[PDB]
Amino acid sequence: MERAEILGVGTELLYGETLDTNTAEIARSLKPYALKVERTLRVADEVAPLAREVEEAFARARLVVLSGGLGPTPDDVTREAVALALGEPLELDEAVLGEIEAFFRARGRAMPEANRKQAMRIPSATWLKNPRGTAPGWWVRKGGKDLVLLPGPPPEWRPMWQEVLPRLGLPRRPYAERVLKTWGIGESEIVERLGPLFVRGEEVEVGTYPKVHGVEVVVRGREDRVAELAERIKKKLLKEVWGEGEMTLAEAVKRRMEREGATLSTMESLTGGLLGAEITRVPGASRFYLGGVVSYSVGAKARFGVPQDLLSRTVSAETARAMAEAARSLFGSTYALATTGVAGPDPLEGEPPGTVYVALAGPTGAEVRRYRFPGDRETVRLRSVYAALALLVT
Amino acid sequence: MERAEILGVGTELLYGETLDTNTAEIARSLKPYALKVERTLRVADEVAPLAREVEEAFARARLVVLSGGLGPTPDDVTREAVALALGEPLELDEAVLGEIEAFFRARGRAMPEANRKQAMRIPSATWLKNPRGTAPGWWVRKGGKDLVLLPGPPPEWRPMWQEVLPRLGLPRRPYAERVLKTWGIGESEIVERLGPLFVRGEEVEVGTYPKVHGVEVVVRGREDRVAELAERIKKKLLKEVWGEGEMTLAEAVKRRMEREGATLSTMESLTGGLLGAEITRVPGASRFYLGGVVSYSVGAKARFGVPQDLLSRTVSAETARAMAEAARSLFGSTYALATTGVAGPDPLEGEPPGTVYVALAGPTGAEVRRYRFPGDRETVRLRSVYAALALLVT
Ligand SMILES: Nc1ncnc2c1ncn2[C@@H]1O[C@H](COP(=O)(O)OP(=O)(O)OC[C@H]2O[C@@H](O)[C@H](O)[C@@H]2O)[C@@H](O)[C@H]1O
Ligand SMILES: Nc1ncnc2c1ncn2[C@@H]1O[C@H](COP(=O)(O)OP(=O)(O)OC[C@H]2O[C@@H](O)[C@H](O)[C@@H]2O)[C@@H](O)[C@H]1O
Ligand SMILES: [Mg+2]
Ligand SMILES: [Mg+2]
Repeated sequence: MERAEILGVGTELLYGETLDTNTAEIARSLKPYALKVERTLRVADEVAPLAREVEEAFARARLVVLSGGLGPTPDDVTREAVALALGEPLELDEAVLGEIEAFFRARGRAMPEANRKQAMRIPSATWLKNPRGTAPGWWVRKGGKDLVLLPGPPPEWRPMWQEVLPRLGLPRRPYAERVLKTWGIGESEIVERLGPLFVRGEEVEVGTYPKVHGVEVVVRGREDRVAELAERIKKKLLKEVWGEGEMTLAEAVKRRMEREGATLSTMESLTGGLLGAEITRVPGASRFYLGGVVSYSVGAKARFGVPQDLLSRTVSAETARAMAEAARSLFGSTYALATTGVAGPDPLEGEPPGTVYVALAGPTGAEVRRYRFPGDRETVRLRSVYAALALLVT
Repeated sequence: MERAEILGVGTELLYGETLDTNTAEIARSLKPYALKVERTLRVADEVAPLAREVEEAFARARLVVLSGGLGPTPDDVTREAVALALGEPLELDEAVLGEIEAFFRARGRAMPEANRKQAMRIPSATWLKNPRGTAPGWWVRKGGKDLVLLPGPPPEWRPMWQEVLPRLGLPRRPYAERVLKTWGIGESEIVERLGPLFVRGEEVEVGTYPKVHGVEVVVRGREDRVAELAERIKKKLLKEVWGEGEMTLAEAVKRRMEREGATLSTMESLTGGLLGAEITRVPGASRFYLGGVVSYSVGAKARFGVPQDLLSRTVSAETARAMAEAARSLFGSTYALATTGVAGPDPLEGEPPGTVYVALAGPTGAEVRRYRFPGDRETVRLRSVYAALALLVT
């Protein structure tokens, strides 16, 4: 098995000022291909060391993938280092320069001189278009080997990588991963519910991964084994599984609302807006989500329809019900969600951080669910958002 | 300046099954010393590739540090790789083996035979005690160079490292770093404004880090050189610096509101609640943040005060101003922020994705800023949140 080598470029990655997730994500994407990943590197933004590491990775590898340092600044040296490592001159491509200039023109700016180096390439490179930023990537095919340069930000490189990857002509191997997403059941109860299905052979293996949106059950390995094992696991957890793969609670809610021709609105306290944020993260949200209130003060709560009598007891089922009913009446939506409780770090009304009520008001009345969540302030806010969503799709 | 090499060992680190914080944490611990970290590696649990990387690392470095693979399983091969890489045989230390047998006896168990190999070390190694786990570390002094082996778990290695590090006799250099957080200036303008200040020497260097919350400018290296160069730099960027170090936009906004005794509300369209969520992320936000509305439907935009005549150009500076003025009136807050625009993927009102207006209303009036953000839907939404917060801290 030939090697894939994967280098994250950036001094800030060495120190973990940002944690390098790119090399790992790229390693994971390579699992359906018959390439060995023996190591990954993070490399400082310095031309001579980077060139040395690139030259060495390329010598030993079928595929070398770099991310980062394609920007316009003196700390962005990946293109100069790669051209040094491959023994090729960097050449300005006028057409790409024109494209960057147009990108700045559209935004009402003249292109600064520093951007020019983003349009440089070596003879062996073809361009990988980047509609999400100013630095296009490179794909170098040379001597039967591939070297791919990607911009550092994941929102920019992910769809570039996704497109180039099948074009590389890499040898395949039958791998698959199936992600089964559950809610309201702990790791232990899942293991025990599965029993012999909880396989950990080298052909195929099952794992449990607790997340803020519930425990994932992940099946990975040889594609045939994954498909069959995942089917059987899915049956054992049929009541707990709310979606798979790319499905999210926010998208499942969207599917339900569009199936019913229904609308949704929200009123939030401790989640601060994060619930409306999560609903609207999914394209098409405006077809059903009418909007929401962030009632983060007594005055706002009263103004938008929560009864005076409840205002001094916010950590309660009665409050979560009244807020969902207030939202529904204010927006006239088919359904409304509410969140109230203690995020942390301080207790509130004698209740510890993590004490949360979420409520759903619909045509047939209201329901409330109480949780006691583990985690710091941000984690409790997150789990509260997924718990309110779960009211509609679990 | 000589090199320090840092290798995290473990196949799971390559794929992100375990997130490699060890290598970065060790690199940060080395900042007080005159050593260059050019790269960090993560390496698979295989004895041949691991020994090759250790050999290469040791050859080029004054210091090598490894973590992980000190366990008792067949996949724990770090001791074997180091011995191989350094051309020395492993030797059983009978006293350490008795300590391991004590560890298992201390918990009512015989020592499994697999744990025997944890008492092996090479002649050039002294032991590093581990009172938290069974694997002692190594300190190898050889050829005026140091190589340290540490166990994978942070609670085990952290005290071990802190104890051995000041014994290694590493050359010290007075280190400092300064992080300047900017908004509303791109990397190229920064390059041009700074010009020759954008130093990249061995004693001191300047870097930029483009984030969704704006460009961070980092100066790091010799203590006297960093203070002067960062002061000059901050003076060149005075209008655009809104914070330093650990400061965040949400915290900066909190500071201003507490300084003035002022309150804040929001009205959001495209950001969907994300702006409220970012404001309330910081503990103590309830002292100034009254709440907000998410006016996602045209009906909600009209309900919360956007004038009828603007509902056909909700993506405009006039509407953003009207939304901020409405929120301010609706909540009776000192200030209000509003967001409106085109998140993507589809255009809206003829305007392309990334077209965003943010506005601030206060006692002295309202103001609006327009942006054209490249990026996918989630990125446009995030940038808009920070753009709105930047109106209050410039
Ligand atoms: N290994 C990594 N893992 C996770 N995130 C990363 C990594 N490397 C970079 N990032 C993220 O990307 C950010 C920018 O990293 P750079 O290396 O500077 O990316 P660069 O390739 O130079 O491009 C920067 C910007 O310039 C534009 O022309 C280009 O389109 C991009 O918008 C980092 O601050 C970090 O948030
Ligand atoms: N680079 C890393 N970054 C962060 N955490 C890490 C890293 N490497 C390991 N860890 C953490 O430590 C855990 C164990 O990693 P191993 O490499 O297996 O640790 P190892 O040195 O082999 O020792 C494991 C156990 O065996 C004992 O004898 C030894 O004392 C330790 O208790 C990992 O699951 C992870 O939680
Ligand atoms: Mg860059
Ligand atoms: Mg181990």
